[PDB]
Amino acid sequence: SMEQVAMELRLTELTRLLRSVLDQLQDKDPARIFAQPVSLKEVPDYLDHIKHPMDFATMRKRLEAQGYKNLHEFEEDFDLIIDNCMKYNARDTVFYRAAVRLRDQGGVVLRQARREVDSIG
Repeated sequence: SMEQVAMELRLTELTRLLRSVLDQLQDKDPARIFAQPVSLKEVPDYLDHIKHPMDFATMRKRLEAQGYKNLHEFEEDFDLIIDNCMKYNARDTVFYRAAVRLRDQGGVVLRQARREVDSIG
């Protein structure tokens, strides 16, 4: 149908906007602490601590499959990255500190993304 196509164009454009958002968020992690999944070879107990792991490469896979329906779903995944880190690592670690800084810097990006998603529809 013509409607299904229109819908698919919207999703494609949302995917386009979310790709730019993801790139901006990932620039706020210059140490690449959150670039890849926590290695289960190197942290073998990780899933005993963290039930829903997340990282930027995994979000990018979902993104490119057009697997985010709305900004809320994308933000859920970004919040998992931060929140998982802040639980597994202690306050006095470079990891925790990196997550705080990513959260703080990311807020600005996400604030305008929400306005753009609402605005453009």
